Amino acid sequence: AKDIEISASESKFILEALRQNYRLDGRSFDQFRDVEITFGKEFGDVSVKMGNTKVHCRISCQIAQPYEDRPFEGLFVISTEISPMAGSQFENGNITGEDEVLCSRIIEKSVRRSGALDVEGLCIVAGSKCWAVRADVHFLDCDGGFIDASCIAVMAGLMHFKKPDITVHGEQIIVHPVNEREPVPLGILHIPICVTFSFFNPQDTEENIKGETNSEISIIDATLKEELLRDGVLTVTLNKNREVVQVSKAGGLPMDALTLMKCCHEAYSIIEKITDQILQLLKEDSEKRNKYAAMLTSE
Amino acid sequence: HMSLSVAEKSYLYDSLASTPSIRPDGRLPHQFRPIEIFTDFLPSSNGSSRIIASDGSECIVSIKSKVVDHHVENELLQVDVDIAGQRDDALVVETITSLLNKVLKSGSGVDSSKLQLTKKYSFKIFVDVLVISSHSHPISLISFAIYSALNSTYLPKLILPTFHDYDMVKLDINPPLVFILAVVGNNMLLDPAANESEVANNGLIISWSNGKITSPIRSVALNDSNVKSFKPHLLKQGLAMVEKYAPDVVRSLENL
Amino acid sequence: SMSVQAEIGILDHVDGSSEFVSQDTKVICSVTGPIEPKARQELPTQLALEIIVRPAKGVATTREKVLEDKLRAVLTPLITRHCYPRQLCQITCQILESGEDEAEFSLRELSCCINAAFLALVDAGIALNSMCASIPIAIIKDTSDIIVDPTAEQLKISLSVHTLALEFVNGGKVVKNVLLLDSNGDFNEDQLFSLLELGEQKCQELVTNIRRIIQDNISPRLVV
Amino acid sequence: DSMSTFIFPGDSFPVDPTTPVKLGPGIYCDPNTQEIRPVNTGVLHVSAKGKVQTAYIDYSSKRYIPSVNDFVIGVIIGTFSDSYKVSLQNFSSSVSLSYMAFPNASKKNRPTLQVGDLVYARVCTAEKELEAEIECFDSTTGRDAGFGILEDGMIIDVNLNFARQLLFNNDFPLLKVLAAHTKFEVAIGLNGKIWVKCEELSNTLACYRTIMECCQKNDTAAFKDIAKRQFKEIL
Amino acid sequence: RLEIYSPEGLRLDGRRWNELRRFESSINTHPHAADGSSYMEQGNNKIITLVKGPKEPRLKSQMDTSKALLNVSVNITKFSKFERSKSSHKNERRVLEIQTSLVRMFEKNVMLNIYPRTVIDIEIHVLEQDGGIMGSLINGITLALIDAGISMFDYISGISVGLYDTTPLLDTNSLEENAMSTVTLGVVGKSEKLSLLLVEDKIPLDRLENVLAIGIAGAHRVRDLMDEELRKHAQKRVSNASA
Amino acid sequence: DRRRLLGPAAAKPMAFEQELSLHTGFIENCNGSALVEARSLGHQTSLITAVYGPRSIRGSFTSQGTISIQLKNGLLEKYNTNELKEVSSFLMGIFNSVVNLSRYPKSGIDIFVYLTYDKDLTNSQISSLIPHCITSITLALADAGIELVDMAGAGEANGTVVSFIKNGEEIVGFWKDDGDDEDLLECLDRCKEQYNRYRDLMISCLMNQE
RNA sequence: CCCCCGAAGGGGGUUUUUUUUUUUUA
Ligand code: NA
Ligand code: NA
Ligand code: NA
Repeated sequence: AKDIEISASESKFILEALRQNYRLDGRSFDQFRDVEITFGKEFGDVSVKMGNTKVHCRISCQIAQPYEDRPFEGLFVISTEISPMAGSQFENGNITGEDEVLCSRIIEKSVRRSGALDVEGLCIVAGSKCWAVRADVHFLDCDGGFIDASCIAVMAGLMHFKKPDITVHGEQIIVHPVNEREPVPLGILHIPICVTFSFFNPQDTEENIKGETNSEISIIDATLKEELLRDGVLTVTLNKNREVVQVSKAGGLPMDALTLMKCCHEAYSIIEKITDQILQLLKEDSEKRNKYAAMLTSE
Repeated sequence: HMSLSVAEKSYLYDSLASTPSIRPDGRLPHQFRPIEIFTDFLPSSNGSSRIIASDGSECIVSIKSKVVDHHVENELLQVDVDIAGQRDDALVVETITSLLNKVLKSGSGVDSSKLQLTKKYSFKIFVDVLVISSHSHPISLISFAIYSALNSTYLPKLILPTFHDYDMVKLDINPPLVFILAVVGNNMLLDPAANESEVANNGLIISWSNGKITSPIRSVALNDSNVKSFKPHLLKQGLAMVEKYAPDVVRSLENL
Repeated sequence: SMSVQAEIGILDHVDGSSEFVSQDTKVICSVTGPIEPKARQELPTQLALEIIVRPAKGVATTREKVLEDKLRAVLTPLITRHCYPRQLCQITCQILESGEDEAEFSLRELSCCINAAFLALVDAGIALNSMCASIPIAIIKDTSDIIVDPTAEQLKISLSVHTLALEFVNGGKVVKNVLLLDSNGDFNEDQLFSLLELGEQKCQELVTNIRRIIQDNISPRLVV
Repeated sequence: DSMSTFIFPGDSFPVDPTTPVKLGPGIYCDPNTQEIRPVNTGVLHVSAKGKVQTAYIDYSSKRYIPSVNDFVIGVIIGTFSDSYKVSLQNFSSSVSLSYMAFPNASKKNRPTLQVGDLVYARVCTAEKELEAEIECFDSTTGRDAGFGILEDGMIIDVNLNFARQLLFNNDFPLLKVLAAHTKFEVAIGLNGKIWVKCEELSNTLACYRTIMECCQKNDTAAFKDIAKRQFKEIL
Repeated sequence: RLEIYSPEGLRLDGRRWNELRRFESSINTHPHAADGSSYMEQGNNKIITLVKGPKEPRLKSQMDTSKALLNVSVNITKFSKFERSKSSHKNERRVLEIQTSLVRMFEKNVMLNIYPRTVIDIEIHVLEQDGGIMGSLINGITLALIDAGISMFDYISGISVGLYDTTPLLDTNSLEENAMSTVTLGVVGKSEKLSLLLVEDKIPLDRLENVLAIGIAGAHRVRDLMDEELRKHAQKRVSNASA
Repeated sequence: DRRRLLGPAAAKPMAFEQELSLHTGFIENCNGSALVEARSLGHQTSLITAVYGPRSIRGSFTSQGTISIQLKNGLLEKYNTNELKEVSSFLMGIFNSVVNLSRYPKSGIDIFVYLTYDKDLTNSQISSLIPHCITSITLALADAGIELVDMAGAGEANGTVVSFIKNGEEIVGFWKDDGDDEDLLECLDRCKEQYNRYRDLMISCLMNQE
């Protein structure tokens, strides 16, 4: 079973706290967690930390053959396989699970299908070769917000990643170690960022279905304790082009449309900050690398 | 139905094995149960059929087509069976699929020449079966639905091949029928009910085409509780019974 | 010469956790137990082990299955299993960085997996029979030298590769048993035993270092 | 003896051989070798004497293992014919709580506890072959022993060492620095569970936050400060 | 490229921006196969929905002492499209996402708590497909569940709205679903509250709200239709059963 | 595949009357086992069966034994999965007629037939292969100590496989799949002769061996 | 807690294809 046993006092406590405008970790309802993005070692290796939530992403690529249907496009896959490391409530590789399928689908719709990565820039030669870029997410610690953290990790990783320069002479290609030629980054078209809103019903279901004065509570980036007690969940992916990359309200507590719109806009307010943060941290990483090279060329 | 008590099984068997056999609904050994069929309801498909039985067993068949090189695809007719509540991996589903594929093999199941367009290209026929409900062996049900679907199947007309935009030619072919029989004691029964199939000593799958008893022919256990051996004269009885009571099923199905 | 980085109690929602880093090989491990096992895992008289190894790149394969197998071979006699009858210990290793050419070698990852698993088992509070330490060792093509803690480069030109996991007792001075020796490539008996002596010394060094690392962050948790 | 010493599994046990020693947690008597061997990493603890000294190893643990006379906080997760199914910790093996195991309880008069209720109980039976058993009464007399339902509070997950320190060590300042700010009810469960309830929700929340932050920090003297900053009611 | 929306305000099928496709429904179509059932046609979408239950759980696992278990099975037949799919869709992640979506939709609408220790199996067969299939699934489920006599708080109406440049188009077909981004809505009863909100392709934020506005309205109409059928089917089968 | 080493995906596969030997009880990790090898002119076959059971079953209490039959392709992937499962179903019917299932409530008997070798030098072979399957399964069931009301036998002629019990008086199996059109009686006679010979050989094997 | 008895006992929580570079410029 591996169920998380939640007591009545805890549910009532957290819900009543929400009624009195209180969150356990001391955040306001519209307050996203401080995102800590840390690069290391090779390009495409990134660690993302949201409060206690800890995820890790590893970008990699290898030469392959383009699919028969799509002759000019490269290959791109994302893996988000949970493990008992994040918590024992997770079974080892249940890809057919509700939240698993949902998470995977949200990330896929946010990054892989939105054209965030230039797939045609991955193609080496139309007929026989292409780049197979892979994004593998590793879930290290679960305190909620796995979708958002995953999206941030995948994007930051893709932007940080660099494939080795190559050139082509007909049948044959020539691939280079770092000493031969410098590596070149991937084609990032936009930066999709996900924000997850959690919905709580403070009153009874009757008030939600046939009651006026909507008391439905919404918070941003719920913790595990909050995620376990929520009645609804919405995930909205946006970019700095004011585009709704995707939206997923896969059932749950019925919410008024206007509230959902407000959620989308506030989410935009957050993804601005997050995007600027990602870009900044990236450039700082590159600069520190360059200065290290400068420290290496002369003792 | 299924999971009858030993008392019920004994009663039913005694009635079905007596001479003459007394069937639970008073049917004659060669009598079918009332069914009704609808066709041409799926516009996207080249053919379509729906068959409903009196016991609730319901099946849907779709006929689709695609141009193929004979040389690369020697099989011009493919049957895909999907039974609700049964995985595609299931033994009975693959058994029925194999069987149906053999009844309809372009080799001699049906006339392959009727499909030919050009010496290099032809129509491959995709027969998609969807068994919504079944309380007994659905092989005859499916077979009948497929018969109806094929007898009301229209294909694009030829004029690399190019085709007429609005006019279509009716696929002319004599589709085969598969019959299922219950062997109970010394009695042969056509269209076995679920309760009848629960106590049957054995079963006979008998194919039929152009007015002839054709292959495949199988012996099939309608259950696992009372599967017993049978004498050859019973097999002969079943064959004779089919070829005697098949042309009326054919004329009943082919009258539109 | 051989210096390692190691941390303890880094994960919140597990009983124990560790981070082990040697050269470029970086492995994080978690332990949950003793907890309730599912019926198919349950053992009447002893603790059952669920062991998982995840690769740095790609998705878990038969490679990681072999890694899990050897890790199990090491951790089974390590753990005092009869203290927890009909219970489960969940041990998961996430390889963050291989520090070696994944397609040809996996000894660095294995060694770091053993070290990290041991550390996490210590952090969890699970009864252990004794201490343990694992090192990777290579023998090079031309020099025919024995390199302890070989780099990926040294591995590329290696003639043989080796995983040495030893079991230690009495302050890390006595070798109780050899938990694992995984030797692959071309080698002879003399080379083997030289490799074993040097390997034992270096592993003892590692045991000492690990003891210090453990006490450094476990001692403040406890009361005088 | 009186001097506590750090110890690893496999290390040589340093107590007096001729002196009889009752063995607590951390120390294992091998069934085959009959050797006394440490199996836990931590601090070795030898009590003075009496009649025999206790040798035990205090080690950092997060996972509770039921032992008799322990005060635990469980949650009702199931109802049976003659007992409750109780959880002392998520993912752990459940514990049984007899229907008879209550004050003024008979077959006609049953306890009124539902699934999801907090129960404060005593581990009465912890056999290594059987499911653990808890109780909400004095097993001897059959009357109330300060056990029973915990209503409308907040529960706090905490490591075993912190909880044991909270229940047994009176020089521990957390309860004192909490009492300095508000009135509160507290139930301490050696299974790593702390129940807290104040009259006002705000104060209970403050208690929760400061207790958890105090749990994460090893330094004891910091507590007061933390409490201050936490009862200043920042967001 | 072609006139998806002509200056005259017409579409390829000849509809205007705010008009639903032909919507017809039938109830109790499979009385011998399920407790509740519905056959539904929306445009060219043809769907069979079967509700089995509430009934005894198959396993003595999957049994909940407090509420009923709700399962949804979506069968997208290989002949639903113009081109037959050689691959089954049953284990595709898209289909699993759809299934879990429908389940989590009707977990909050169906009073599962009054059917404890039971299982409600929903079996859906998409016979024909022509875009906007999600809303169709939703409607089919609502109809079939109501036919089963299974208690729920309200209707849930499913609809889709595409966004062509500045103008939104109601109830999109297959051709419109391509070369255009679409929003799927699951609206509760006559309320403004959304059970489902699905956006799978990029849409300008500033124009999203507008898309919802017509969508809700459309959904309301859909409700009025489903309702209109049920009552009739009720009125017919409550009068004939008399004497 | 995550559970197998299938190598590179870019790679593509390389394209370019009869004597009987019967033995039982040579496989040690199952209850019953049988080796059947057949040699006709320009045609040689050989297959093995293994009966694991009576074993426990997952699920509700069953009043009788539950038999499963699994055909495994040997060497060449010679046959279609659907046809293999069809033949499996056929054999299941036959040995549902033969095995004394009443003796084995809440119990499952799993039978595996490895089609190791099937090279006929002559230049739909399932039909000719079925009787040897039946022989091997009957032998392995008798070897496993699984109770049989009779010794299930079979014969093949003109694409017609017929499986008999009780000295050929009654039929437990009938398989007819194209293989030309001839009258039923002589196919019955030939298959019955094959059946009787196979029966004699099987009892003989069960008397020299068990 | 429901179930009998009478005035306490026994049982139960349900393991898609619409067809000449660059710059400023009336
Ligand atoms: Na509605
Ligand atoms: Na309208
Ligand atoms: Na059985």
